[PDB]
Amino acid sequence: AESHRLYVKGKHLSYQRSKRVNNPNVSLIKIEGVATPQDAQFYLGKRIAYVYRASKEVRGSKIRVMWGKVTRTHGNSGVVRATFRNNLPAKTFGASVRIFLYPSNI
Amino acid sequence: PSKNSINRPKLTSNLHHKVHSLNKKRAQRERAGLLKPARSSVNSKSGEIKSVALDLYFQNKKNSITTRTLSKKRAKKIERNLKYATQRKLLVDASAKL
Amino acid sequence: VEPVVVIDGKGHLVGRLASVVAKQLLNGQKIVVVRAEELNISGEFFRNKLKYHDFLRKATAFNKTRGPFHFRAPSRIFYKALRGMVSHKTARGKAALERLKVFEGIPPPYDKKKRVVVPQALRVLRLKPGRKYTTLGKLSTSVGWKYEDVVAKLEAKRKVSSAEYYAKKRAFTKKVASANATAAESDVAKQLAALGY
Amino acid sequence: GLRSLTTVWAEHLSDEVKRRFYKNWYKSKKKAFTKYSAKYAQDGAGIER
Amino acid sequence: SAQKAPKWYPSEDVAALKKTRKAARPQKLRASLVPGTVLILLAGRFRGKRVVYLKHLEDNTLLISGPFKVNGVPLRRVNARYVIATSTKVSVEGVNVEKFNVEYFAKEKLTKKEKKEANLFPEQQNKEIKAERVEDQKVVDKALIAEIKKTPLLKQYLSASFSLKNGDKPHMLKF
Amino acid sequence: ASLPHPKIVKKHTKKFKRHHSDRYHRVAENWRKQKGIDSVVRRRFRGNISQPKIGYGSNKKTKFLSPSGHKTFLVANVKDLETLTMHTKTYAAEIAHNISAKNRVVILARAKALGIKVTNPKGRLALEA
RNA sequence: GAAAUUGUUGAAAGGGAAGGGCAUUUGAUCAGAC
RNA sequence: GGAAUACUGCCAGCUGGGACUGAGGACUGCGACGUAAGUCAAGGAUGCUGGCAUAAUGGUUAUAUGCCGCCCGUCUUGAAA
RNA sequence: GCCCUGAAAAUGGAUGGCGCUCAAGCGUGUUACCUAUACUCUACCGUCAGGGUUGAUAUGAUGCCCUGACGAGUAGGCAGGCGUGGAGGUCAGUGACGAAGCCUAGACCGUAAGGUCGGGUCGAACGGCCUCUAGUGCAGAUCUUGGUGGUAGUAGCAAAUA
RNA sequence: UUGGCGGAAAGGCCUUGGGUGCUUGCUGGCGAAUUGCAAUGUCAUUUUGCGUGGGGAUAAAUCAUUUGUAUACGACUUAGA
Ligand SMILES: [Mg+2]
Ligand SMILES: [Mg+2]
Ligand SMILES: [Mg+2]
Ligand SMILES: [Mg+2]
Ligand SMILES: [Mg+2]
Ligand SMILES: [Mg+2]
Ligand SMILES: [Mg+2]
Ligand SMILES: [Mg+2]
Ligand SMILES: [Mg+2]
Ligand SMILES: [Mg+2]
Ligand SMILES: [Mg+2]
Ligand SMILES: [Mg+2]
Ligand SMILES: [Mg+2]
Ligand SMILES: [Mg+2]
Ligand SMILES: [Mg+2]
Ligand SMILES: [Mg+2]
Ligand SMILES: [Mg+2]
Ligand SMILES: [Mg+2]
Ligand SMILES: [Mg+2]
Ligand SMILES: [Mg+2]
Ligand SMILES: [Mg+2]
Ligand SMILES: [Mg+2]
Ligand SMILES: [Mg+2]
Ligand SMILES: [Mg+2]
Ligand SMILES: [Mg+2]
Ligand SMILES: [Mg+2]
Ligand SMILES: [Mg+2]
Ligand SMILES: [Mg+2]
Ligand SMILES: [Mg+2]
Ligand SMILES: [Mg+2]
Repeated sequence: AESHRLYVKGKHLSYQRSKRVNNPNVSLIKIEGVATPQDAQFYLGKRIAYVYRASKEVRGSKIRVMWGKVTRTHGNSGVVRATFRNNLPAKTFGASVRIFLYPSNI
Repeated sequence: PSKNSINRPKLTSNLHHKVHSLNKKRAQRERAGLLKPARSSVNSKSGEIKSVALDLYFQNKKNSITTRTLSKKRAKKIERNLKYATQRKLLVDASAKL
Repeated sequence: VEPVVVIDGKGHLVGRLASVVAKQLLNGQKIVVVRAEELNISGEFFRNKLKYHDFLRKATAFNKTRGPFHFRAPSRIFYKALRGMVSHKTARGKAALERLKVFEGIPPPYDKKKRVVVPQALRVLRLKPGRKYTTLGKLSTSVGWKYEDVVAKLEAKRKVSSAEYYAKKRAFTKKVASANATAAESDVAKQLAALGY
Repeated sequence: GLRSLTTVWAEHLSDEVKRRFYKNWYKSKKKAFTKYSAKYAQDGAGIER
Repeated sequence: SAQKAPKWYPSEDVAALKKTRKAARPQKLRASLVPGTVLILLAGRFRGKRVVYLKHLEDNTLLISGPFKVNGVPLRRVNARYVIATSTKVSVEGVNVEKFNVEYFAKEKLTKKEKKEANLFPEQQNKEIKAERVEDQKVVDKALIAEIKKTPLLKQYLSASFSLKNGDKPHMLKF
Repeated sequence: ASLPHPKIVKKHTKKFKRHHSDRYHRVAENWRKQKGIDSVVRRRFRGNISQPKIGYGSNKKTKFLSPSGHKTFLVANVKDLETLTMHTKTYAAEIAHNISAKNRVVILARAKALGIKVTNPKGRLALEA
């Protein structure tokens, strides 16, 4: 039809940090539509893609992907923790990511 | 940002134009040919010796401001060593044909 | 969820609005605030004017052109609160502040769009009844802003036009509702009612 | 503040104001207001608008 | 002599592994995956298609069919974690599925022995599908279309594609 | 190829460069320990360069192995190469830097006839084609 | 025929210093190997 | 008068989801299930499948971004001074 | 109990800042959540301690292997190694088909001191190992000698009539 | 295409009347496979460039010379094809 989407939208918020030390190995993701950790437990172990574009075509495409997964929940408000294969570049604080519906259980 | 005009984007316009001009420069350099080819290409020196002197020698043997010259002393040494290698290959195929 | 969110600033508290707008900007959402002359601050007018005079007194003593700059518009008072609540010296804070636009009144093209409110910054929901509050147009006029009558005349003109638009749309909604209620008590209407719609 | 929105000029300007609009008058072709003078032709209507 | 030899050399006698204690036991599938179930495909080229689940294979894959006539999806294998099982069911107790196994879908993977069309040597010739495959598709389509003609709008449902709309929260969603 | 071997892990791949070797030309980049009484590098304040330690040392099972999985043996002539005749799966030969081209071809032909991997073939042997 | 220091060409960065650590993006460049 | 449910505690009760790790390398031990040969989740991971075979992963290098980082040596109870 | 007064001094300024008024203040209570080089579990390095192992064809009995615990540091002590000039022995070592030295947005090994390879330049000598010996390792000493900068095309080149 | 309306930064909103495509409002007939069990698996939006493509439009500023309402030098203010 007019919509072909099979993923959920999210936003990359920041790294894991205390107050003056950060940790780039863990990212914080806000999933659109989740308010509680009991609702965020549905999304644990799902795959995330950060999709971006470059100007040099590499192997038939100018579109590049970074793959990761959801690991656990973070706090009281539905934010989750995530790890990626290579860590996210930190200029993307506020950029959008795609949470897929696989590996599926229901 | 820019307190004289707070409702106008400044840094994001600068970054947008900056990356556009950088990618334009890269495409111009690649079309002029100042970049190395692919690894699987038929004129790729990947795995072999990189030598300004040998490249200049074989180019002038095959035959606008540059800073790589040839030095007749080194050119005579290259010609002598090439004669040695030719004598070796002639010994090899003479033994093989015999 | 929207590409741009437009907020009608009438009846909001200044710091409680600036906190949520700063968080939305850092999370990556585009915000346009209109009607910045209708905002509120809790406390009396005289107390808020004395606070602004304590701010006005601060300047660089050897050259007054280098110092803190005291902007007098209500949109600029709101911007000063927001800039205090972000970290504006870095490129991340600069990009976040460039995702924002603040105006007095509703100029084009935002007078034909939908305006929202923030319920946790609203004055009738947050202040105890009986407490005193200040209006930002009156505070800025007393400290040196000079465009309070122009904006009032333009806002009167805009209100006349939107009242005509609403009369037309209300009559259309009435005839559409009458056309919809006469197709109820149909078989597909009963099937839709059983499915819940 | 105040914003200027429209300027209308007369059909016949003079050499003194044209000299004001030029910096090197002795070399110029004196082309100033030559297309604007055609706006007053029979209807024109840009002046009246 | 640019170097002096080591006094000792490690042995080039390759050792064998210990006896490992990991036996293979069969899968334990979800309780929402019984044959006859209408599934939604989540990845692949057939993203968002409604498909009918027929048989669980021996390599932990599912045998699925569109049917090919209602939405254009042939007899295929699919992975059970890449699928969403819905609550609609059809009768699969009229179909013979006793011929399909791993050797049915076995592919001549000889391209790793120096494929002359690694990228391409022709980039053409438009590969052809076997008549045994087409005939098995036809018989299973007949036996399944006869059963999915019985509930109303089911053919239209299996023709249409699944998509997420605005405000559709998948954690609050029944299927 | 070589002998089967585990994954090689390096706990630190960046070089250990001496403090202030980027401010001064007179201070070289070879590592020297900071011994001053007020040194932030010696007192290990957060934000400064790291120092070599024995906890950084590598696994004994994969130490000295190249990415191919061999150990490097330096070779000057054919007797040196014949030393490695029954150990082709643990050691790889390498012609020394001062061997001439006339002797390098002999070393390489013997290495190919016996089965020893050479880590630097084609060195000094352009113009032979 | 080293360094300090300088010229030309190519690449890059630059809103009141420059340099450093951890992590990744982008561009350039490169070895191993199946 | 007859109950139920809270609260606290126990089970050598069952069961679903997610993350990190896989050291060791012939056999030897302690057990479990079976009348027994055997089998096993019992002294440390195996099985099946796909793509790519090169700058794709990776290194180096120049930058950009997030957070952190005061100029070394010396005497002193006390050095960015 | 809370609030106002219960005396304040001179550049413009500080609950850290913005700001906050049934609080984002004060008193009290119950939960959830965040994160240290700390605690628990696993791997790897080193040190210390306790132990196993005779067969020569296969190695280093100074070897190989099993088990447990531990690891901050100025003055200072001790140990194991890296590098330089000469000397004895050996590799019937390297070298005009190119020694030593120098340059290198190339490659590898070591926790490190450092070692090794490729390329360019160059034109006559120089290494590995086992030992001996010392005028044997520099960022500083208002260090010594030699060389070179910024300041900077700057200050200035205006007494004595032309 | 017929009309109106909009100056706060209007740069957009409403409407007339014909052409022509689609229509899932309802009912039928073919097609889709091999991307091999997943890999964003590429789908909207822009300013030009090499000159080819269609009408139309023919300018000024600076140095040098000069003035003194100006002036350390630049700058300023005048004149001259
Ligand atoms: Mg290293
Ligand atoms: Mg001290
Ligand atoms: Mg130099
Ligand atoms: Mg193992
Ligand atoms: Mg790369
Ligand atoms: Mg990479
Ligand atoms: Mg890189
Ligand atoms: Mg700091
Ligand atoms: Mg000090
Ligand atoms: Mg607080
Ligand atoms: Mg309290
Ligand atoms: Mg917790
Ligand atoms: Mg400790
Ligand atoms: Mg210690
Ligand atoms: Mg000491
Ligand atoms: Mg001496
Ligand atoms: Mg010596
Ligand atoms: Mg010789
Ligand atoms: Mg040489
Ligand atoms: Mg360099
Ligand atoms: Mg040495
Ligand atoms: Mg000797
Ligand atoms: Mg001495
Ligand atoms: Mg010295
Ligand atoms: Mg010195
Ligand atoms: Mg010293
Ligand atoms: Mg001197
Ligand atoms: Mg002068
Ligand atoms: Mg003088
Ligand atoms: Mg004189």
